[PDB]
Order: sequence, then C-alpha cells, then structure tokens
Amino acid sequence: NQPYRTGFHFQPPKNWMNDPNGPMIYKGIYHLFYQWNPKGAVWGNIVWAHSTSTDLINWDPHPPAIFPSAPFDINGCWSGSATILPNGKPVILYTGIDPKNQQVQNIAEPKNLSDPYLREWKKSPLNPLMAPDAVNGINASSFRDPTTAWLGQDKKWRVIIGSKIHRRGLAITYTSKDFLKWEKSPEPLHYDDGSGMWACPDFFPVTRFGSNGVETSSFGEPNEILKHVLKISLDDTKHDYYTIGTYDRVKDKFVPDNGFKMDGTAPRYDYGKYYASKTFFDSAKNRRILWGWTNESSSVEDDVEKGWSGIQTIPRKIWLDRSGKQLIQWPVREVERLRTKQVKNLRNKVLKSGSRLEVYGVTAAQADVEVLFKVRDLEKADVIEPSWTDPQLICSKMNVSVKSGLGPFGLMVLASKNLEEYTSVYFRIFKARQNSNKYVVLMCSDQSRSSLKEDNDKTTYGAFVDINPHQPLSLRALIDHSVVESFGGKGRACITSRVYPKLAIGKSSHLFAFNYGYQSVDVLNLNAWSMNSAQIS
Ligand SMILES: *[C@@H]1O[C@H](CO)[C@@H](O[C@@H]2O[C@H](CO)[C@@H](O[C@@H]3O[C@H](CO[C@H]4O[C@H](CO)[C@@H](O)[C@H](O[C@H]5O[C@H](CO)[C@@H](O)[C@H](O)[C@@H]5O)[C@@H]4O)[C@@H](O)[C@H](O)[C@@H]3O)[C@H](O)[C@H]2NC(C)=O)[C@H](O)[C@H]1NC(C)=O
Ligand SMILES: *[C@@H]1O[C@H](CO)[C@@H](O[C@@H]2O[C@H](CO)[C@@H](O)[C@H](O)[C@H]2NC(C)=O)[C@H](O)[C@H]1NC(C)=O
Ligand SMILES: OC[C@H]1O[C@@](CO)(O[C@H]2O[C@H](CO)[C@@H](O)[C@H](O)[C@H]2O)[C@@H](O)[C@@H]1O
Ligand SMILES: *[C@@H]1O[C@H](CO)[C@@H](O)[C@H](O)[C@H]1NC(C)=O
Ligand code: NA
Ligand code: NA
Ligand SMILES: [Zn+2]
Ligand SMILES: [Zn+2]
Ligand SMILES: [Zn+2]
Ligand SMILES: [Zn+2]
Repeated sequence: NQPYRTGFHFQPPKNWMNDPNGPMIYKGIYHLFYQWNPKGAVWGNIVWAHSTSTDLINWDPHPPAIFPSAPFDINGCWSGSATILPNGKPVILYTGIDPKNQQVQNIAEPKNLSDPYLREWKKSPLNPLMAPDAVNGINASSFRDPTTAWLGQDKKWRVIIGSKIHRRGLAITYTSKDFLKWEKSPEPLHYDDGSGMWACPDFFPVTRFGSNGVETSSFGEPNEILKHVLKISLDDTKHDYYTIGTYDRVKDKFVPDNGFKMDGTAPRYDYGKYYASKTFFDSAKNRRILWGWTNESSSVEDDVEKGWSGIQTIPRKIWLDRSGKQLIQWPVREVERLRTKQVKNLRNKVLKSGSRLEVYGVTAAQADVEVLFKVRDLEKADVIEPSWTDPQLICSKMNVSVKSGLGPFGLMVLASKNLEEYTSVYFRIFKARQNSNKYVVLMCSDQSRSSLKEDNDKTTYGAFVDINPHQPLSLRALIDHSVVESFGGKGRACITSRVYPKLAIGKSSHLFAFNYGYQSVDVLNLNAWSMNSAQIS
C-alpha cells in the first residue's frame, strides 16, 4: 500500500518526476508538461509527460509530447518553456541532448491547433536553433533551460538560456525577429561570479502596486509602473533565488535594485525543499502562477521500493509586496474548493507556557489549517544574539525543546497520538539590534522528530518573516500525507518540507497547536478544513 502518496498534490501514477515543463494556458485550458522517467523511480530516459486541467487542481493524463526521436534530442528531452505568440499560437523551446552529448536548444510546435489538449507536437528539422560551438565558446555541458520568450519595443524577440563559464553563472540572451533565426547577443542579460551553474532561469515583469499579473512582453501603460524579476536555480546549492530590479531595454541588461545580488544571498521563493521553479501568465484571471518541484526526502532505496519519486507543489499566485522588497506567494484559490463543507473552528483559546491543543474532527493527514496568534507583551521578547544572521541556523541550533521569551509557538502537524512523531512549524520573536522599535520574526519547520525511520532527510528549514508582531501573526499549512507547505505572514515566507512518518498516517495522524515559550500566547482564531482528494494522473 501507499501511505505517503499525496491526496491532492500533483504527481504521476508511478515513478520518477522532475522539473515542471512549459506551463501555459491555451484556448481556456491549462497545460502542464514535466520531466518523467517512463520506466524507473530514479532519473533516466527522460521525456516530456503531459497533463491538462481547467482549474489547476484536477489533472487529466495524455501520452508524452516530447521524447527522443531525432538527432537534436536523441539522448534526452530536458526542461524548457512555452511562449504564446501574439496570434495565440503556442510554441515550446526545450533542451535536447545530441549525438555528441551537447545541450542544444530545440523548437517544437503543435500539430493540430484545433485540438485544445495539444496532444501531438512536431519538431522543426531545422533544430537546433541554438547550439554551442567553436565561435561562441559556450560550455556544451552547461547550456540548458530556455525561458518564456518576450518581444521588445524594437520588434525583436529576446530569450535567455541558463549557463556557466568557470564558476561564473550567466543568463545568455538571444535575439530573433521571426522566432526561427536566433542570434546570440554579445553580452548576457546578467551574470554572477562565484555561484555555479545558472539553471532554470526565469524573467518576468510585475506591477509596483497590485495583486494582478503582468503579461511577459508588456511594457506597461504610460501610467502603470513596472519592475522586473530575474529568478535562477543554483545547481551548487540546489535552491531557487530571485532578485527584483529594472530591465534596461536599451543596453538589454537586467539591473537589480540597490541591495540585491544575484547569488546565494538573494531572497528565495521557498526556504525548504523547492527547485526548478517556473512561472506563466494566466490570461483567464490576470495572475502569475508559480510551479515548483519538490523531490523526495526519503532514501533512494525507499523510492524504488514504493515505485515513485517526486511531487509537484500546489501552484502559487505571485505578486510584488507593497514595500517593493520581496515577492508574495499564495496557493491558487482553486485549492480551497477541496475543503469539506464541515470546518473545525477554534477561537480565543490561551496556550500557556508548555501547552498543547489538539484539533479534533479533521482528516489530519490531508487538511488545510489557518492560525492567528496574538502576542501579549512585546518587551518580554529576547534580544537577538549579535552574529545570528542565517535563519536556518537558528532553527537547528535550538529545537522546540529550547525556549525563548516569545516562542516556540505554532503548529505540530502529522503527529502520532502520544507524540513519538511530529513535524513542528513555529514562530520565534526577537528584538532587533537597531536603535528603533524593530522586531525579528522567525519561522521554522523542524522535522528532526518527524519520523521514527532513521535514514530520512531530517533537515530543518528556516526563514525570517517581514511582518509586525504588533498585529496578529498569520500561519497556514497545507497537509498532504508526506508533504507540508507552511505559509507565514500571508505568504511573505514559504517553507515546503517532506515527511515520511511511520506512525502518523491516515486515521492515526493528529494535529496540534502549541507553545513552549516562557510567556503565554493567545490563539485569536483557528480554522481546520478536511481536504478532499483530487483527480490527478
Ligand atoms: C533531493 O532530495 C535529497 C534528499 O532529501 C536532497 O539531498 C540532501 O540535501 C540535504 C540538504 O538540503 C542534505 O541533508 C543534510 O544536510 C545537512 C547539512 O548540514 C548542515 O545543516 C544545517 C544547515 O544547512 C546545520 O544545522 C548544520 O550546521 C552544523 O554544521 C556546520 C558545519 O558544517 C556548522 O555551522 C555547525 O557546526 C553546525 O553544528 C550543517 O551546516 C545536515 O542536516 C546533514 O549533514 C545532511 O547531510 C544532504 O546533503 C542531501 N542528501 C543526499 C541524499 O545527498 C537534495 O538536495 C534534493 N535535490 C533537489 C534538486 O532539491
Ligand atoms: C563546463 O561544464 C562542465 C559541467 O559542469 C564542467 O565539467 C565538470 O567539472 C566539475 C568540476 O567542478 C566536475 O564535477 C566534473 O569534472 C565535470 N562534470 C561533468 C559531469 O561534466 C566543466 O569544467 C565546464 N568547463 C568550463 C570551461 O566552464
Ligand atoms: O531533467 C534535467 C533537468 O533538471 C535540471 C534541474 O532540475 O537539472 C538536473 O539534472 C541535470 C542533468 O542530470 C543535473 O546536472 C543537475 O544536477 C540537476 O539539477 C535541469 O537543469 C535540467 O533541465
Ligand atoms: C484536429 O482536431 C480537430 C478537433 O478535435 C479534429 O476535428 C480534426 O480532425 C483535426 N484536424 C485534422 C484535419 O487532422
Ligand atoms: Na519559450
Ligand atoms: Na488565485
Ligand atoms: Zn477533467
Ligand atoms: Zn526549467
Ligand atoms: Zn542550502
Ligand atoms: Zn551574546
């Protein structure tokens, strides 16, 4: 049986899944391709598997669209993106592995534009459109993951491909005026020395104030003020980072805001298990949607034993925060449809020092839970230790057993009856070292005690939240058997973790709200929703 298969998260019926590939919307239908091993629970024989939806939650299967069948992709069909041409026509640019094991860029387009499921795709015998050679001097073994392409104000298409040269990450930009003949621009859009391979790049605009998404090609109105986000997947650190800045269309370079740097010190989308992110414009609801890949935290032996590996996070809506400092993410509202009509609700309850409160009457391994925490006296908070800068290091140096003035308080999810197994998601509040009344809010996802099985990835994840602890603290968790997605400060901080409990499964799982800090905290409001399964394949 399968106690770790997700109820409502996207995953194939069996075996290895990888990056999300070319997400898009065509003729009112959502499309999601992905890297898949059609015959193994490890990486290998990789092809573009294909599924579709009308709500981004329930998915219908289709035979693999892009698979090795030609010289330009004979040894593999790696990640890529989908562009929607101004005439509504969709195209895919993807990385193929050639007879010499070189990473080359191939175009593919639909065979029957009237088929709204876009079942079969044809490849141009002119592929590769973009390839390494002796004159460009591009590293043949690191030249992959082409982005969604944008059209500039000089009627020329621009697209970037992630690469590297001697420990220098760079986003190589190409230009075309017909989307068939692509010439390499003399200089990259951006680069960074020190950070390794610049995998899964992404480049998209956002409005300075608003929740609504922006079309990729858009220059905006004469009244609408725009900023740009460059996102990259660092292969060295295995994380996804982004910076916010301005797109100099003259010099064709990306200039990050004052303070940002495009390396391992940039903001992340998710401070847990989260890789190879890709966005697309959803013209139906005028929103930008983020897809992310979460790989398995269990041993490889366990993966082949259960016969599958890798799930996809429930899609997030993304926009720019009012303060302009960071991006905000929130699970697409369609997921809220899976909530049972019945809803367990608790309000105005006081968790005193070293206390717990079980949430009764919910399917505790497949649920959605939202908490509001009110702190009583803010000057009871401890002052942050001078050289405490890495939020992940705070959460691992001091577990739930080590107490602060304020914190740990939050949720204990996927928990056994007598608490032999629990995954804790909590807050800690410190005073900042500054002269003013500034506070540091910490959000941890501790999975050191998450499973009795010894050889699982027990790594603890951590993040700072940009919220004011004068106001009530917001925490949300989507729980799905082996995956939990934690959301702090209304999507200002996101943590995904993977848990494989030996006791806390299905009927036997529990849910707790807790507090181990010196001072008691108020639970202003608490709502738990049992979650229905989704029709995915
Ligand atoms: C796909 O999934 C696999 C499996 O889940 C992923 O591979 C594993 O990745 C994780 C990291 O994400 C690694 O697991 C552990 O790594 C930890 C590294 O040790 C540090 O952990 C904390 C900070 O990161 C911190 O508590 C600790 O500090 C202590 O030591 C420091 C000196 O090093 C120093 O600051 C102090 O002395 C302090 O006491 C460490 O810095 C750790 O928990 C374990 O060591 C463990 O290795 C593994 O490397 C990976 N496991 C495998 C299977 O290789 C993989 O990333 C995923 N891939 C993708 C694409 O997402
Ligand atoms: C081009 O990229 C390849 C692939 O990363 C580099 O070769 C790797 O070098 C690293 C050393 O850090 C080692 O892991 C292996 O020796 C190589 N990996 C594989 C699987 O090929 C190569 O050094 C790069 N060359 C240049 C000039 O940038
Ligand atoms: O399917 C390959 C696809 O995955 C990415 C990012 O997840 O890279 C992974 O696979 C590469 C080839 O095996 C590895 O070099 C790399 O370490 C790993 O992250 C994309 O780069 C690629 O398109
Ligand atoms: C394309 O798909 C449409 C709609 O499903 C179908 O009617 C038609 O036969 C296909 N086009 C051709 C002529 O192959
Ligand atoms: Na594209
Ligand atoms: Na939404
Ligand atoms: Zn359907
Ligand atoms: Zn990609
Ligand atoms: Zn790391
Ligand atoms: Zn000290």
